[PDB]
Amino acid sequence: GKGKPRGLNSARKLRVHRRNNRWAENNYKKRLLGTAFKSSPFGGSSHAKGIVLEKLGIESKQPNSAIRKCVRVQLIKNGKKVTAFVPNDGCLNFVDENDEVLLAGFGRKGKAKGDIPGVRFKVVKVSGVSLLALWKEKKEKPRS
Amino acid sequence: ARGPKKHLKRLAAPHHWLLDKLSGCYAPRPSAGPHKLRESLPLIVFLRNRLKYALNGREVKAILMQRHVKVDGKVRTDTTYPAGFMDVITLDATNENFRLVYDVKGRFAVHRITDEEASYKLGKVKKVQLGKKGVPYVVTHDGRTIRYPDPNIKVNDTVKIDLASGKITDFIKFDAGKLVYVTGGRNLGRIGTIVHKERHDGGFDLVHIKDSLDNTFVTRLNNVFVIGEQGKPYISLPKGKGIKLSIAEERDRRRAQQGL
Amino acid sequence: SVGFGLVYNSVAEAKKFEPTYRLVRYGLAEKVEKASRQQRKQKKNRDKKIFGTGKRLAKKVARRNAD
Amino acid sequence: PRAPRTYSKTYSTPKRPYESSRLDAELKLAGEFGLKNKKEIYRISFQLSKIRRAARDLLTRDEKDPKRLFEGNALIRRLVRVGVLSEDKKKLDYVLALKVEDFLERRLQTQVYKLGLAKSVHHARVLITQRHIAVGKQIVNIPSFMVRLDSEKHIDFAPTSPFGGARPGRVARRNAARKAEASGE
Amino acid sequence: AKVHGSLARAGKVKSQTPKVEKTEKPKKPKGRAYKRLLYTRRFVNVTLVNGKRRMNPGPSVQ
RNA sequence: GGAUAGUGGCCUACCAUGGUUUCAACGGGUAACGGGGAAUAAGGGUUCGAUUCCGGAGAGGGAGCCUGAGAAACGGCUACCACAUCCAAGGAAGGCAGCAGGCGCGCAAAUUACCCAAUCCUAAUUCAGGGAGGUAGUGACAAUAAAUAACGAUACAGGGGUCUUGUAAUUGGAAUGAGUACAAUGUAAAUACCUUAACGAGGAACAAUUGGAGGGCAAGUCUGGUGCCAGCAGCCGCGGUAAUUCCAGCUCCAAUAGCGUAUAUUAAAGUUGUUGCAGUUAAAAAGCUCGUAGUUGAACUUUGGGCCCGGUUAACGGGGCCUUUUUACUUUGAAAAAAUUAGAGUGUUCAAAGCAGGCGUAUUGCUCGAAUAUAUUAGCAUGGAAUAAUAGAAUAGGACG
Ligand SMILES: NC[C@@H]1O[C@H](O[C@H]2[C@@H](O)[C@H](O[C@@H]3[C@@H](O)[C@H](N)C[C@H](N)[C@H]3O[C@H]3O[C@H](CO)[C@@H](O)[C@H](O)[C@H]3N)O[C@@H]2CO)[C@H](N)[C@@H](O)[C@@H]1O
Ligand SMILES: NC[C@@H]1O[C@H](O[C@H]2[C@@H](O)[C@H](O[C@@H]3[C@@H](O)[C@H](N)C[C@H](N)[C@H]3O[C@H]3O[C@H](CO)[C@@H](O)[C@H](O)[C@H]3N)O[C@@H]2CO)[C@H](N)[C@@H](O)[C@@H]1O
Ligand SMILES: [Mg+2]
Ligand SMILES: [Mg+2]
Ligand SMILES: [Mg+2]
Ligand SMILES: [Mg+2]
Ligand SMILES: [Mg+2]
Ligand SMILES: [Mg+2]
Ligand SMILES: [Mg+2]
Ligand SMILES: [Mg+2]
Ligand SMILES: [Mg+2]
Ligand SMILES: [Mg+2]
Ligand SMILES: [Mg+2]
Ligand SMILES: [Mg+2]
Ligand SMILES: [Mg+2]
Ligand SMILES: [Mg+2]
Ligand SMILES: [Mg+2]
Ligand SMILES: [Mg+2]
Ligand SMILES: [Mg+2]
Ligand SMILES: [Mg+2]
Ligand SMILES: [Mg+2]
Ligand SMILES: [Mg+2]
Ligand SMILES: [Mg+2]
Ligand SMILES: [Mg+2]
Ligand SMILES: [Mg+2]
Ligand SMILES: [Mg+2]
Ligand SMILES: [Mg+2]
Ligand SMILES: [Mg+2]
Ligand SMILES: [Mg+2]
Ligand SMILES: [Mg+2]
Ligand SMILES: [Mg+2]
Ligand SMILES: [Mg+2]
Ligand SMILES: [Mg+2]
Ligand SMILES: [Mg+2]
Ligand SMILES: [Mg+2]
Ligand SMILES: [Mg+2]
Ligand SMILES: [Mg+2]
Ligand SMILES: [Mg+2]
Ligand SMILES: [Mg+2]
Ligand SMILES: [Mg+2]
Ligand SMILES: [Mg+2]
Ligand SMILES: [Mg+2]
Ligand SMILES: [Mg+2]
Ligand SMILES: [Mg+2]
Ligand SMILES: [Mg+2]
Ligand SMILES: [Mg+2]
Ligand SMILES: [Mg+2]
Ligand SMILES: [Mg+2]
Ligand SMILES: [Mg+2]
Ligand SMILES: [Mg+2]
Repeated sequence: GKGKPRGLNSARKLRVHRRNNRWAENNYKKRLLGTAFKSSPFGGSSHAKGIVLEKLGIESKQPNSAIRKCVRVQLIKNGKKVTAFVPNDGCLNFVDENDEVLLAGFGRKGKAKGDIPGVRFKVVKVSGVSLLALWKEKKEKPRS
Repeated sequence: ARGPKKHLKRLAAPHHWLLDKLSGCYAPRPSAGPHKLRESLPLIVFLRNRLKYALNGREVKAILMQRHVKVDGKVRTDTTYPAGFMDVITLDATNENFRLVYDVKGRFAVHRITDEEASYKLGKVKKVQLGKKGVPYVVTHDGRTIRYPDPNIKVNDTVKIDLASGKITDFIKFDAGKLVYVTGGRNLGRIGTIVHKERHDGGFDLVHIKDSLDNTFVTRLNNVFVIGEQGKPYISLPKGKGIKLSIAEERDRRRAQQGL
Repeated sequence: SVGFGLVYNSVAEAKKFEPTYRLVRYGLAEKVEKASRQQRKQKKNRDKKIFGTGKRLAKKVARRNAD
Repeated sequence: PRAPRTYSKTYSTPKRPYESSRLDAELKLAGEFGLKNKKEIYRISFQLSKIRRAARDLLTRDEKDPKRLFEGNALIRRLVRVGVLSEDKKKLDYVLALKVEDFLERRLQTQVYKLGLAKSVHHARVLITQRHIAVGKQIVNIPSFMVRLDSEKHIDFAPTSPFGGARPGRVARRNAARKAEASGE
Repeated sequence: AKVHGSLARAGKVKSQTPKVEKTEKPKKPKGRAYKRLLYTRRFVNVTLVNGKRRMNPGPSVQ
């Protein structure tokens, strides 16, 4: 029983068979395949600067109804086009076409969050100030 | 890496210098000596860090360049000069002398010997061979080569050595129950006598030891230095006389003489 | 307070063994005048470019009429 | 390539942050000691845990073990010397029972209140951090100063300030000088 | 999902709510002195009971 | 044989056909310099290490070389390729992964400062030189310490005549550094720290913040705004007219000179399972049998008896007698860098640290320190002979004198 070798000489059959089944673990897979460095819009980094293409309102999922006010962004280091959500209230007015905004994840391990389908990123800064200091009125966005 | 390395980094220095972590990135890097800079005392360490006579780097030179210090009978100009085991270090204007001998923790101890006993030194004969013309020769731990020696002397003896001249005043052979100072190792700095020498063909003979308090322990033959006849060294050992008192035993003796 | 002090066996022996930055604030010596390290450094780099007295050189300058 | 100057963090923060009860017990300890932030409660429970864990793996060693001898008795002797472990509770078993209020009790703040000199823990601190509670000759303004057992009797007001010695404060010495032109010329 | 909706109303609720000023009020103690007031109001005082030890009720029921 | 400083297919000549591999060669990837170490803190582990120390490699890419004890050197030369500077058009010069500093890159990182005083190195050498190094600027990386108030008075509520807290914004004198600054102190010279004249406290200033208040999860059935809109919401969910959830006011919780967010990683995770998973039906026993590798494989060979010597709190431990007398493993040790981890000691005012210090007669002084233990693989020496392997006389080519 136990289905696995306990023999005193069996170290390699053990050491291997685990190294084999570790591949079933999602977190381990991603590390070996280099998933982030390849398949991710960010390089595997925590943030990306990009530039806004078009302001995008997005319908929500069930059972919710509202327009979510996102943007299309083209990452500078990358060129990969990505859609990011603009949070709080009426901050879409703070970003415009071709505004050069800084992005971050949603904290979801790459998944999309909440009633917003297919948006994995959020705006952090605009023009290099912040979403707070604008929405909280503390600072103000400069001119181009 | 392209040649000789002219620097030493602090934290890379020998531990038995007892340098402090901060105060610089570098140690003195002892000069090319009679002794291996691994196990050796640069003059600056002795004068400045032990005798506390010199406060500076520039100050140690002002002493030597004032012609003050000698070592093993001869004046030593070199700041980093590597005074090793069984050395002399006479300072006339201070009237003192010091024979370098190890602690029971294993560091070079600051040990004053009188205007005599700084006459002679002991050294361990590392090899004895035939030189040119047939002339036999012998050389000590510190690289003294002495010519036309006693046919009894073999490797792993010691030799009593006059300084102002040289040569050989008697000697001590290596056999059961001789006095021995431990040159380096886990047991470095200890003193004892020979319980047995475990022979090993092709390197690393074990030497069994017993001290004045009847403790047993072993080290390498290469680190076994004969210091004389059992219970009677040929030089003056410091306090504890290399007895290796246990850490527990230490605490008492510190809180013993500590009171009123 | 805590500090250090030295009692010398001559004044001429403190005229010798003593670090010279004290000898100014002690009055026994004079603060030396030198341009800042780089200005001191640069002039040395300028001069090694000339191999000689530098005398025949600056004349050959005026041999061809200045620079 | 400077020698690598070392350091450490003095506290360990709790796993489950929001526990409804523990929050209260800490708040009390903040008041019934007179502590600034919850970190000064954390600092001690971390100290205690390493103290405990030290004794934890020490009692695992069958007795007459030099490690249980030399080290275990080097703890007690330090632990009593500050007044935490009572003059004799001394054992490796009685440090494991030693709780968090015992260290906190020995703080210079929680002493300066204890015998005279303060009559508040908030007056205590304010006194400590401002100059004069000094122990012996040296002023020590640290509210955490950790009074040792026999250092106790040497703690009184400091050789300076209105409480222990020369001159009064310049709050009042300014009051006496503003009647100098009022009641004088 | 369906990616083109109205952008017309954004900052709507926020900008149609009336501004309310924050009252000028006594500055609260900092440091240990704030942690002093918390000691009392939770116990040594016993503002509220029924075993709830209510920290912040709407001004009770009656 | 030649070549080297020298061994060696290092190269050449002749000769043979060898050498490695499922115990994983060879090949590919590495967002790979190796190590000391770091994060995590039942145990067993998982993850990381460009980076203070050691070793290695390189100086745009390659190769070649001169000098030399030492270089296949680059702040040396020669060539090529790729850059790139001056030019009078003939020519000439260059290598910041040294210190600064510029452009570029991006989420991502500081002054074209001072100095040889310290640590040290170099030289013909106490003197000179050192962007090694040190100082200072920038510096919320990280770590330590831990101000933002303290005590009465009076006026009402309240606990056995009267304390002792709760509340007034009605007063009362107290205190202190944050600043500010003679000085001296520090220092190479300043800078700041420490010590200190004169100055420095009434709420408005010497005004703490960041997140959150349905559950998880600690704190609003309060008011106003909005009306499945604007928005919140890690997840469950909130909002479609009386919103515990959005925007705010009020209050309240939480941690607090710091709190939040993104990303990675660890714990939780016995959801990688050696410890320690699960597999009839939730994910999952090959259709069936053979079988190489691999892993695994019954028992039996000195058992028992009798005395002795010296050990440590009759239980037990160690060393010898008598009775017909090759490994794997396990202990002890040696040889193990310093940092780092653990840890002894010590009043840096506490502490993080540091490895100093401590007593004195303080008028030519005494003096204890700088302990201790650690990755358990390999190697070396050693005691142990259970366990599991291995050899031994079968056509005797056996042992013995
Ligand atoms: N500015 C830093 C660097 O300077 C370099 O330029 C320098 C080099 O081209 C050349 O430097 C030579 C060097 O080639 C040679 N192999 C060594 C020599 N010592 C250097 O010489 C230099 O230093 C001496 C003082 O020693 C000074 O007279 C002068 O600054 C210069 N001739 O002289 C230039 C300075 O005058 C390059 N432009 C570049 O790598 C970088 O800009
Ligand atoms: N720091 C001093 C010591 O250095 C040691 O360094 C190691 C190596 O330097 C040394 O390696 C060997 C040595 O085994 C042997 N008996 C002598 C030999 N010359 C050394 O090797 C030397 O030459 C080789 C080949 O050129 C180089 O690759 C190597 O870097 C160099 N050290 O052996 C040491 C132990 O393996 C250790 N790090 C340590 O004991 C200690 O730190
Ligand atoms: Mg859903
Ligand atoms: Mg999309
Ligand atoms: Mg900008
Ligand atoms: Mg931006
Ligand atoms: Mg940015
Ligand atoms: Mg040197
Ligand atoms: Mg070596
Ligand atoms: Mg040959
Ligand atoms: Mg050869
Ligand atoms: Mg072939
Ligand atoms: Mg690489
Ligand atoms: Mg790595
Ligand atoms: Mg590395
Ligand atoms: Mg851990
Ligand atoms: Mg663990
Ligand atoms: Mg676990
Ligand atoms: Mg890299
Ligand atoms: Mg890396
Ligand atoms: Mg290196
Ligand atoms: Mg380059
Ligand atoms: Mg020559
Ligand atoms: Mg090189
Ligand atoms: Mg070079
Ligand atoms: Mg080169
Ligand atoms: Mg260069
Ligand atoms: Mg021309
Ligand atoms: Mg640079
Ligand atoms: Mg940029
Ligand atoms: Mg940064
Ligand atoms: Mg960084
Ligand atoms: Mg210097
Ligand atoms: Mg100099
Ligand atoms: Mg001269
Ligand atoms: Mg920071
Ligand atoms: Mg303030
Ligand atoms: Mg100050
Ligand atoms: Mg909120
Ligand atoms: Mg709750
Ligand atoms: Mg409402
Ligand atoms: Mg909520
Ligand atoms: Mg609200
Ligand atoms: Mg696990
Ligand atoms: Mg096991
Ligand atoms: Mg499972
Ligand atoms: Mg199934
Ligand atoms: Mg199949
Ligand atoms: Mg430590
Ligand atoms: Mg068996």
